[PDB]
Amino acid sequence: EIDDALYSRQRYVLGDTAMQKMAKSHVFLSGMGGLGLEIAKNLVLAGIKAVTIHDTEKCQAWDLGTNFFLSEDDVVNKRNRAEAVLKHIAELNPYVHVTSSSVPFNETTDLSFLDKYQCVVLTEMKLPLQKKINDFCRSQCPPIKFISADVHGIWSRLFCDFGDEFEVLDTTGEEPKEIFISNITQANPGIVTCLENHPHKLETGQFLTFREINGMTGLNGSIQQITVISPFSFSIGDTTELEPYLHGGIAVQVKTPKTVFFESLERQLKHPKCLIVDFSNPEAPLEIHTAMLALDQFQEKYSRKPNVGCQQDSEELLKLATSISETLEEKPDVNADIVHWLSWTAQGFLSPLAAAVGGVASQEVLKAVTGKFSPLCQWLYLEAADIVESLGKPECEEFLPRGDRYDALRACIGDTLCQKLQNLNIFLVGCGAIGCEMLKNFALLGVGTSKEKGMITVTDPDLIEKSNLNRQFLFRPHHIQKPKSYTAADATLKINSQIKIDAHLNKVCPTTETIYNDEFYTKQDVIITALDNVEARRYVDSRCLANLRPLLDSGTMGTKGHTEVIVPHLTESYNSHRDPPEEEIPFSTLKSFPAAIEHTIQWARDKFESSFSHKPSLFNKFWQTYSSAEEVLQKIQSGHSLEGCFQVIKLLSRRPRNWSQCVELARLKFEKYFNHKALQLLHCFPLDIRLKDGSLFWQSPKRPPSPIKFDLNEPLHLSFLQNAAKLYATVYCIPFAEEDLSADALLNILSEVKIQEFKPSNKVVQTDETARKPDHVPISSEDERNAIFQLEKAILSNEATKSDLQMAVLSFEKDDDHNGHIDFITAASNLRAKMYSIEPADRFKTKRIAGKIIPAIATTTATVSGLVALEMIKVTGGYPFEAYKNCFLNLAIPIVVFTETTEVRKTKIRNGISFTIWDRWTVHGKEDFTLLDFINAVKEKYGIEPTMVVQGVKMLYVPVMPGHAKRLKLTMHKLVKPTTEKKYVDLTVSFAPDIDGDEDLPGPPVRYYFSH
Amino acid sequence: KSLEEKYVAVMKKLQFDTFEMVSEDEDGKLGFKVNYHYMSQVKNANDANSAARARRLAQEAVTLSTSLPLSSSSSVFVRCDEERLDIMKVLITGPADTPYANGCFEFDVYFPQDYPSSPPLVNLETTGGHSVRFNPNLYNDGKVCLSILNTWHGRPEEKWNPQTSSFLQVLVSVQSLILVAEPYFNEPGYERSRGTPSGTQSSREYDGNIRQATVKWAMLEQIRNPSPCFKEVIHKHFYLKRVEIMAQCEEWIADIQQYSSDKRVGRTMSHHAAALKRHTAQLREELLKLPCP
Ligand SMILES: O=P(O)(O)O[C@H]1[C@H](OP(=O)(O)O)[C@@H](OP(=O)(O)O)[C@H](OP(=O)(O)O)[C@@H](OP(=O)(O)O)[C@H]1OP(=O)(O)O
Ligand SMILES: Nc1ncnc2c1ncn2[C@@H]1O[C@H](COP(=O)(O)OP(=O)(O)OP(=O)(O)O)[C@@H](O)[C@H]1O
Repeated sequence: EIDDALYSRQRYVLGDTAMQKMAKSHVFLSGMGGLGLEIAKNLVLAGIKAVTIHDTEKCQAWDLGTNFFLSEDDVVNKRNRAEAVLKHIAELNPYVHVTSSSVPFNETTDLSFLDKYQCVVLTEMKLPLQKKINDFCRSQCPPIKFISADVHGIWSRLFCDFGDEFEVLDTTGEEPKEIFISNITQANPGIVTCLENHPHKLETGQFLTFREINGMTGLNGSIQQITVISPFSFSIGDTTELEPYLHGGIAVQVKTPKTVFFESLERQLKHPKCLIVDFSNPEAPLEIHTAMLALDQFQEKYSRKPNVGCQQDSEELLKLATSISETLEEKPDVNADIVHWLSWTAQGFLSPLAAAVGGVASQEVLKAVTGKFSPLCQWLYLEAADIVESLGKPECEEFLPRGDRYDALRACIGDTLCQKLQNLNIFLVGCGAIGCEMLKNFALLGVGTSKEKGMITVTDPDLIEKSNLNRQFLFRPHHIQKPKSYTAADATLKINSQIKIDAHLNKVCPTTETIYNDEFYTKQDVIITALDNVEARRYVDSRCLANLRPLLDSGTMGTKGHTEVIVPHLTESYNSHRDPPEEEIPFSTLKSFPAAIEHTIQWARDKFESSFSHKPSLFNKFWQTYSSAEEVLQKIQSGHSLEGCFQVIKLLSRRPRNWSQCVELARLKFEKYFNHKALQLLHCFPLDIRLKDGSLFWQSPKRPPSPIKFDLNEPLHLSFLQNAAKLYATVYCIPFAEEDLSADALLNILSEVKIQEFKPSNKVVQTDETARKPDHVPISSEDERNAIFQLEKAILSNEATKSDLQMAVLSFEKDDDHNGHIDFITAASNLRAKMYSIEPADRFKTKRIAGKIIPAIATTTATVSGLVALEMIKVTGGYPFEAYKNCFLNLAIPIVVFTETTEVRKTKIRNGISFTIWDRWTVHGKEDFTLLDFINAVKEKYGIEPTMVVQGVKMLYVPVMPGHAKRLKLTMHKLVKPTTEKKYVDLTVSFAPDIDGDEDLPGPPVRYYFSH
Repeated sequence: KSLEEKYVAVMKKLQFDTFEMVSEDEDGKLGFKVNYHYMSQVKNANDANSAARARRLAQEAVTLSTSLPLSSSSSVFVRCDEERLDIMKVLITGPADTPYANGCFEFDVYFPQDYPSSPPLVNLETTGGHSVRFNPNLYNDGKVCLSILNTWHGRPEEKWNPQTSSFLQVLVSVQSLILVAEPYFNEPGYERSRGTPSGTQSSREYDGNIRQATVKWAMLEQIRNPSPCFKEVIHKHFYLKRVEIMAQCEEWIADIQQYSSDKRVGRTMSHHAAALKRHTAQLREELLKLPCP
């Protein structure tokens, strides 16, 4: 059984069908370098049943710069690389049976033992041995999935081979789509038109199924292959033989299996199917493939990697690349720079690129054993040439090893860039999975390890939860309910003892701006965000824009991820993006006419909040505002309209006093929710009622409600009754035991409860899809006297003590299963779905949607963290605008798209003068400096005359305001009235447009200093 | 007509002006010299003001100073703080031939932080201690209901628009929709009773109640207890219109007495007529005691 409390976030990505297959898979992994370790960590976090790490090499001091589990003790003892890290890896997931092996691998090695593994991953292996293994693997029945990954300096290679034919069970992670049918004609082919307000959003050749189609009732349950006609129409084939269409109709997308073909590795070296990641260079991957093949041939010929700075080795590599390139089908021109850099950094190992490639390879491995997504086909080359291209022609002495743990990175980016990295000050916001991976990358790169300047500040207020252990690998089961920042900081030092990290528990918000003032932001050099929401992202972006500091942002939604790079004076800020927000379901649709299960889930969530969070809070607030019920009675008798008094009275009069009364209240609530509402809606709108045009009112998207009859024998009804009774008992502080939840006791209790007969009211039903929830309905005098009688009876019955006038308030806890909030929401949503004939959901989907749980997996987080750490190097080096690359990736397809970051847009103000979002004008003055002096100084300095001056929310001077021309002569200190803390003040200025009547053109913010 | 021209000439200079409603202590904490509705909202507003919130307000100030509606029948008067533009007070004189005729109503205006992306907040202070719901869209608590303010049901084109909606449009909509001659039918369901004898009877009941309430609060309590921001405006307006006020109140007394013989509503007409006569005698005394501005 799947441990939901640990796997839920990953389950929302993969699904139970895939996970139940990963529980029976054995993965063989060869090579325990940085890339192999990343792959193993990602696979173990993913939950593979058995993983067999294999390596024959022994530990070396050079390995410490690429491995985050090895220690100096391992190098001292000369332990095997795999066995030295086997113990640490098992702690990632106790459910995983990790094994270690050290069998020698060579030409004479027998490969027959590999048949017990479903997938095989090879890293840091010689090319001929990879060829032989691939030949053996694909010839097995069933074929053994083959994946090869390698990293050499700043260049990487990823290869896949899933046999001759691979059966993908799902081409994408998107939910199946529901299309509402507006009209279908009897034609060959019959043309189907969807509802005109919603786009078709489908493609030709897909398969759909139909249900609830009126007129053409024969299409119910049928499956058709469609052809797109328009963004609002399509054809499904001949329908002339069918019945005449009347109304209704819903089409559902069917996920047909898809077959993908692959080829052998030896033949794939010629005419390789390479995935393009940079559309500005559509032929770069082929050149990179040629260069890497030349490097492998060089290794075969000389049994050694090229030496950095050796011109003879580079010339030999170029000759090999030229010879190889002519054998390819396309015969591309050999890129001299790529070959030169591959020769230059052959012996290096760039950690962030290795992490990104490991994440991608782990996602491919997960695809291999499940078939959940369309796999890579077949090659993928990721570059980091931007890092070294901006360096020009540095000398070889920068890259020569010096004996420390950073020899891997020094051979990649040179010594000066490493020195710049070690002196960085980085402010990392948020310590989620992305934050943990970024901290691991920092430890590997040695960020902030310098004793003079380096310092890393990480802040996060949340505590560690069990579900976080799935992807936030820095944590352990015994770290549960401990601060994320503190645990991550104390764990990081083990990876690199030279690091210096400061941990904070503060949430990044304006309330905490005192700690993170502008002086603090000036101290930092880079700011990295791992936030999960948008508001904090915007706040951090505004602070960085104010303080002129670079910002790196990233986010992951399941298999989709993106990276944002913001550099001062170069790129646009995050606030410049104003993508449309979440579309709110119409109030009429949510309250009265639900069309999908999501609407009922939202209704159940809102009902839970209003029943156990909002109304108890109002009750407590009302009885804290007024001391006693007798006082309230005396006030209402004298005509005082206390705030929501009648609703609090109604709550008080219906207060249960024992478990039986709680059960009766739950039964009454069930009846009110699921029988009386439907009868009321049908009374307002009969099944055969017609609109002004004669069309039936009950058609899509509206659905005819059906009254539900209570029956305790059905499991759903019992579940709802139990959940409602328990929640109401908890709110009213009524003690109870689990034996009281028995169905026998509930049946015995409810046998004496009379069910009130329904009567139809004449309340107005909002059919407007653009309307919102109305405010309070005016209280009739009858309700007033009923409330008076009810509270008088309560006072007579001595139900007026402080215990009576206080109720416990319940928070919407979703991670814990024993509280029953999710159970109650699921039961209510399923019952409401059964009302409107909507297909019922399950507990896990309800937990995903009602809790707004964002699906997440470890592989995407690792990949985006590697990319962000890669861009951090470019930010540190101060490279020009061309080097920075925004990234968007979706591993489902899979697809990786690199794009130049958005250039800053100059805003013309007047007479050719322009400014940018990073600009901020300054004026220096004194105590006798006046407002007129300020205007004159601004006009002299920038050639434009201000038309209004605004100090935040205060208006300083506007010409149209009467009597404000006198303020020109006033001294700046007197009119501003500033505090002695600040040497300056920030003002907002606008200027006159060219056209009279136009709004004043907004200028950049202006900072005025009270003294020179 | 000469009185109309004099009213136009005098009150135009008093349409738009500043007033020191807000002051701050040494630290900068807000302290108010006049009554206001959104005290908590003002005191909780942050200093992260958007530049649009200032540019739009300046443009609105220009528009108001140029084209504020003005007539003896109905006029709009706006006062804004000498330092904070987001706080304003609006005084409107009721159009003639309505139950609000010549009645002056004070409103508190606040602008939210995201303005102009959201409509401003307007509250009524002339309810007389929440005694009277003067309009179906104007509850006794001070709430103002309008589609452009998103406080009333309506089509999206009738709703707030950050790109096109303006405060002048809000004032024009207030005048054209709230201060109408048939306030009773503004309530949903009541608008369909228009033309029926029962609907007209209920409208007359509501109009008589609104007339007596307006005489009590919007005239008598305004002259007796004027708001400091509109003290000179209120005195000048009442002095200029005084003869029309007494003629109008006598006409209203005559009109309400026509329905005193009713059996469903006639007793309410009698009570409102007695209250109106009392308030009319008091108003006549106040106008006789009112000095010439
Ligand atoms: O407070 P809400 O979440 O908006 O729900 C209310 C509430 O129902 P519950 O108390 O059962 O949650 C009302 O009951 P009262 O609290 O006022 O007693 C009920 O009003 P009725 O008693 O008249 O049924 C009304 O239902 P309706 O608007 O159909 O009259 C219903 O609204 P929703 O269930 O649609 O939210
Ligand atoms: N304003 C903020 N300042 C600092 N940290 C923040 C802020 N807003 C959110 N965070 C942090 O962002 C982190 C988000 O982490 P992540 O996206 O990995 O998921 P999670 O919150 O741990 O779990 P899940 O979303 O699955 O419930 C949280 O640990 C939270 O503390």
